Amino acid sequence: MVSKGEELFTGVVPILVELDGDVNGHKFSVSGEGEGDATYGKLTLKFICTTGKLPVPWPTLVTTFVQCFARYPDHMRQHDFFKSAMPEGYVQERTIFFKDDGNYKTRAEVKFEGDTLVNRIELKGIDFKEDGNILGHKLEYNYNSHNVYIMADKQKNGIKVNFKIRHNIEDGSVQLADHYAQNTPIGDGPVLLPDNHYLSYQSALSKDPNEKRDHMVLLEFVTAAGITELY
Ligand SMILES: [Cl-]
Ligand SMILES: [Cl-]
Repeated sequence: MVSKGEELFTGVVPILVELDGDVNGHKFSVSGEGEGDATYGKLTLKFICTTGKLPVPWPTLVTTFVQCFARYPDHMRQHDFFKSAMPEGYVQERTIFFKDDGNYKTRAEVKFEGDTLVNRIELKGIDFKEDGNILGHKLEYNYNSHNVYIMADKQKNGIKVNFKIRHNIEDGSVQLADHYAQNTPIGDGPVLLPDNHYLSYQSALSKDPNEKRDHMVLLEFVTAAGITELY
């Protein structure tokens, strides 16, 4: 049978993203809107920096900006924590270590508000180099494909997640961003605690030719894998 959480994602769902950030005292806010289609693992989102110029590169916020939209194969449904926590939602905590630079700490609440799936984020960054790749805006406006590794954390009734992002630097090098995370339900009811598996991501960044505010357009596909003799 289709679970209550699964049922919420059977069609296209509107998304709202709201972020308040402070990186080395540079304060900023971002709003985002679009839609998720979990059946295809598809996100289409547009973000606006509502406070003026974004003081970090847009690519460094991609991972922060709704894993409930991952496409979980039928055979992996019992491993989809994110949908199982809905509609009450889950809290995602991350630390993102930029190699040879500062770190972000993020707290996101992911839940439904009516028919809208909301991703509400606080981000705090410290210890950045004011002339490094982040505060010096030396990252290319592009994005590589990565895997995100998920394991259960039974003690916390949630999951632990880790992955490495490689951001291309304008000189042909790479800026590593090591991510460590925890996701835990907001409500008190049962959730799906998964076996070890991963999510496979691909992301494309673009611009809206009619948009004059500092912004990012994101197309992202996300598919669960790693658990698989019928043939
Ligand atoms: Cl940028
Ligand atoms: Cl995560």
